[PDB]
Amino acid sequence: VSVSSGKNNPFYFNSDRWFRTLYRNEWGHIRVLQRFDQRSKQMQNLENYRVVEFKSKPNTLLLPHHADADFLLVVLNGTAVLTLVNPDSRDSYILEQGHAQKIPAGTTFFLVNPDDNENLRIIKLAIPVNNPHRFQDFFLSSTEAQQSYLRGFSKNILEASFDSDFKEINRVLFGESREEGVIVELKREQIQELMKHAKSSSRKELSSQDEPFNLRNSKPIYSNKFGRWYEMTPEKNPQLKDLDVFISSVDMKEGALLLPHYSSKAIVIMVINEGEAKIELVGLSDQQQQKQQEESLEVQRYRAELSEDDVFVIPAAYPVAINATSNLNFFAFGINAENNRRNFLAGGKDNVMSEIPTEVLEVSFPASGKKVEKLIKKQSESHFVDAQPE
Amino acid sequence: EEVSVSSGKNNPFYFNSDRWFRTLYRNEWGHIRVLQRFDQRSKQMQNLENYRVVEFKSKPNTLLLPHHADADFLLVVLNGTAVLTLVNPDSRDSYILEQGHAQKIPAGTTFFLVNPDDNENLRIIKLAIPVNNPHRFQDFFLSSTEAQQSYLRGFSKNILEASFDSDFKEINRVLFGESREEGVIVELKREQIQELMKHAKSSSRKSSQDEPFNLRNSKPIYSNKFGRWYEMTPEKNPQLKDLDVFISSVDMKEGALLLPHYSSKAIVIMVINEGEAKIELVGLSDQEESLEVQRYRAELSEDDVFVIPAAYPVAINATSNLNFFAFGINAENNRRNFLAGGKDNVMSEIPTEVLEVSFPASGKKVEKLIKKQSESHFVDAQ
Amino acid sequence: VSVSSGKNNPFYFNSDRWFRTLYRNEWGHIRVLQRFDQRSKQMQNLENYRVVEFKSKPNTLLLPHHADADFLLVVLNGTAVLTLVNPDSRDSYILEQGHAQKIPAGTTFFLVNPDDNENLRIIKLAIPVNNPHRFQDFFLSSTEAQQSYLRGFSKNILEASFDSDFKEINRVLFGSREEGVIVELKREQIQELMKHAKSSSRKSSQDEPFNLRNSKPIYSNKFGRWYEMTPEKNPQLKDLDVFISSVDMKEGALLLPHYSSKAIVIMVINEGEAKIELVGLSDEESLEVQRYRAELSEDDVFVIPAAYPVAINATSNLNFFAFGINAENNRRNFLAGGKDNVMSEIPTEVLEVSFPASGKKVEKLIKKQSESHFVDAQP
Ligand SMILES: [Ca+2]
Ligand SMILES: [Ca+2]
Ligand SMILES: [Ca+2]
Ligand SMILES: [Ca+2]
Repeated sequence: VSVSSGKNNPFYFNSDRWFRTLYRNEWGHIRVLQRFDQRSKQMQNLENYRVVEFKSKPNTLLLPHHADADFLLVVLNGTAVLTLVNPDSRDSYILEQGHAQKIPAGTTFFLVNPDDNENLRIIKLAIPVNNPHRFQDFFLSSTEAQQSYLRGFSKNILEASFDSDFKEINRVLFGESREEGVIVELKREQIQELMKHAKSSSRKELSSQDEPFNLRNSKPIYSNKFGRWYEMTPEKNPQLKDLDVFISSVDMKEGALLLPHYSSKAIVIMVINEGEAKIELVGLSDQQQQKQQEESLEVQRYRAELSEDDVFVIPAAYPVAINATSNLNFFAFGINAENNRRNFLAGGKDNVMSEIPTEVLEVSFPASGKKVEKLIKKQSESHFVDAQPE
Repeated sequence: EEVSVSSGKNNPFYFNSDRWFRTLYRNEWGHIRVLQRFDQRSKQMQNLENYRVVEFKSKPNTLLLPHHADADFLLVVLNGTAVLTLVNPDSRDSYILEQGHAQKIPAGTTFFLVNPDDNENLRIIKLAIPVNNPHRFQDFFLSSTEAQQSYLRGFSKNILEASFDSDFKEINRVLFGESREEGVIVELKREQIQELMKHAKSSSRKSSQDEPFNLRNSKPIYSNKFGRWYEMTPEKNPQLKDLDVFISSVDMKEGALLLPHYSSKAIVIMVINEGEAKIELVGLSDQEESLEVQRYRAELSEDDVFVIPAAYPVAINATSNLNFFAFGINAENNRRNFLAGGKDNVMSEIPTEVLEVSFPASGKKVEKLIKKQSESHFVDAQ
Repeated sequence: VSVSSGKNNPFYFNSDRWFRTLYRNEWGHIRVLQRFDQRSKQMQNLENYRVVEFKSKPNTLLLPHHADADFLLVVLNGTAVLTLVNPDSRDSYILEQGHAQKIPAGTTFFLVNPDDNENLRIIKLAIPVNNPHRFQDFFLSSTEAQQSYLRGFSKNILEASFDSDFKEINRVLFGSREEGVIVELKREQIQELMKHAKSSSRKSSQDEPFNLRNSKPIYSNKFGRWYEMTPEKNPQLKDLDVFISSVDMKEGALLLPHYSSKAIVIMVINEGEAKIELVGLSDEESLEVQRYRAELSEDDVFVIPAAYPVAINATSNLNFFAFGINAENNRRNFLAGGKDNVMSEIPTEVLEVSFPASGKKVEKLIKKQSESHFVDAQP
């Protein structure tokens, strides 16, 4: 009580405990995070959002498929070549680390990790269309791990559609063996035959509801010797505006502390790219269970040690702080993002406490307003400060 | 390797008209039926929970009495002709809606509907979006008949006397009836029908949120010897944009096959206007999971409803001349992806190198097969 | 003729029974109405809305805090100084009776009743962000009634954050602190907090408070007056898709039977008493007219589902306020009277078959009432 951690902290999603494997072989894997809403009523409004983590070895290819869900794809580490196959055309995009791209629901696509000696790590925000809680991947490919969805149609339908005998269709499309799974390893020669065509990093990508964007290609919103914060919002990008989601990429050096702060209205889903950190989230809980009886809220403390691939949810308005125990970088999706205001609770810049008039501070706290202000102005830095460990 | 097959009553996406419709009202002049809730039959249709489907049918020279509902309506005339009159607080507007024409009736709008034809029945399908309870709506009839009391009767005598500035005896005799019609659908004399056509606005030209529209009044998006597809999207109509819904009207001749395809993001609710057809919908099952392909099939007939979840491949074989209508939910920017033929075929956009590893045969042999069918959209079912 | 009244009327919320106390001391109280959706499926779409009532004595201050919910604040009685504290600025506004203002979710704010003698009464529509059904107030202050949320952080985090040893942090911020979240201030302190506040100006701002009565009433006669502001006239209202109504009625006046086409209405009695009659349908699908009646008094809340006919008889001079949810293009259809009467727009031939009497007779009855919207109804 008063201090929840582990399974007692519903906002912490340990990567080795809360991810479900959709597919996995020796060339990579796809895992989906368990539902947010099933763990806490305080995440009920994240019910139509799922998080997917993808990782593949060098020279790999995720076979063509589409899903009944909108995807906001982000490359955490490595390089990827995303190809959107449309009914009458196709577009390839080279997505370097930090780049993101929206993939409308039902868009057939495939992507490759063109790197010869580096893995590819991607995180995707998924918004299911048919059932708000779950989506399904439809693979067109026919492998030992799955049958092409085309096999879903009867012989008569297939023959008339392809204008050929089923024996042939079956031999060519369903089965000259076939691949093991949806993730296959290609040779350098196979890559260039279509990769060298893809579109590399664009200029000011944040201007097309179809072109990928790099939130790192912008002036950090916060930046000092302890950390830097890059962020792209609905106000800055079309794809983001449609999803009403903002994206953040935060770098923090060992021993840095991201000061206590809260987002006014955005619900934040963060993922550790690399590094380790200690996080503290502050919530409230009513100890009075008799509805028609006076409420009685007590401060609740939710903590966790975050590591690579871990996911943590910061409900809107909940104060939070992060102490980087090693060089760190985390990414975050801000849901209900439009006009979000990040309120810091210490330091110089963006400190909402410093905007409170002296007289109000005086009655709000034990000490005089003068003394409260003296304490407030003690910290010389803003946003990120020295965690002063040991 | 034979995929699992679910047919007829085992197919949650198929709604046989004689099994899944609940009668809201019926008499010798017509009937109103509401379809069973989508979300209750499958979690894969959970996002259709805010949508109800209503089928209305009435005999020649009939009138559906004035009423309003706590639901937005997208009314479509499948067969026959209708005169829809929207009564507002300060005015009224009558519109002639011929077969294929549609019109949105904002929630709470008092209205009445007439089948002005002397011989043809009127068949209508309506998409309903409830306001108070997301799952259901209620019709508030202002009329007083043997089948129902006016909602005005819900007020007390004193309130009514003060409101109408009349003794209750007069209010009662005039509006409640302490002779009244049998039900909410009545037969009018041919002479009365004409007495209500003088202000009926006939079909016009091309984009108002008030007046009705005709989706079949544009070049079909797909058209050939085997069939044609008419479609109006939210991008082409404000009423449709407000609802984020598109409407389709498809004609297919006997023996025609609507090629395997899927809608990228739209959830489709189709209804058979006339004719018969076989349909196959492809879904999937549930390391942790090995998504297996399932075939949801059914024999479709008049008035039947079938739901095609977004992104699920589907194909239709018309066994007799056929026409069906469809409502596309979550319509904005929907992309129809065909899986065969020489037009809109997403498979023909996949580079050979990818095909090479995506299927057993070589990329060369896959392309060969893909180009075999030179026809597009609709082909001979052979 | 089944009538569901008082305690059995799910749409009626007696203020003396359905409000839960969130905070209360000798200086004021904050109460939240129980959830609408748990009372009836007919109010299921009101599940993302909560109603809060606030009352405080003269010269009082509601301490700095924020909530994970959008608030649409309305001053029913008195005057308030609302100060919104942002990350890098603050804005203070004077809100007189009848004025309203939206407080975006998570905005830290404090509220003062600057009057030296009068109390302050406010009602707020709340739209929760994390749990659609409930929100929580995060008080930054440290009082006997609640500790600052800053105390939720570990000593090491607070020490590094403020660059001070915990001893001093604790004595300054946590620890003589006030008893509760509503405190009485000295007249001198109150004056300092109101002198720089922006007074009520003229005419449509994204942040500025607005007065729904600073416009011509949409309905007005000897017996009643109705002011209304729609999303089509104010950006804050447009963002919420909510309209706000404020109507005055003389004792004995009757607001004629009518219905809102698509808006779900949540009304709150400001002052006075009235008898309300709501008409529903208790459910082929043989529907039956259901009568929902109630005697309303100050602070009571009553919900009128969209499209449901309703009538209100004032039994004393009365004023009520109302929030209209799903407001865009709502059309209020009256069922009697000389204006906005939907019945008067139905053709004779249709009336002829819709009712027992002849069309001309029905029409005769319809035009009997010369008054519009409000009429005198005294027994
Ligand atoms: Ca003090
Ligand atoms: Ca006729
Ligand atoms: Ca092959
Ligand atoms: Ca009659």
